[PDB]
Amino acid sequence: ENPVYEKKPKREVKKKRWNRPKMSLAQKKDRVAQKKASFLRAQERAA
RNA sequence: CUCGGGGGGGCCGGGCCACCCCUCCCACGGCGCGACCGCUGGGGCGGACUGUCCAGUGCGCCCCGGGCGGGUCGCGCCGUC
Repeated sequence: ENPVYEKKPKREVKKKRWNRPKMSLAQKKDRVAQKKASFLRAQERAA
């Protein structure tokens, strides 16, 4: 009788982000620097 | 002027270049200033994350400021047989 499809009406939604974005080169570079400082810092404490 | 023959100066008008002042535009090059794009320390807020010391790194919006680069445009000045 009526096979047509009435598309569900789109609604504007609050812009929300549900997953992390890629870490930047600077952040990835700093993290290595922080990790290296932490490793030696621990080694000095042990001694 | 020289022996009718021979050698010369010419005839008055216009505009142009050299002389002296300014003066319009264009092109090229240089110096100085401004507007817009436009390469890239701070401050405020929001957030996401990182580090086996509380410290640190991006991202978003906005407000600055520096180094000082170029591109477009607008000027002022200087140079050009």
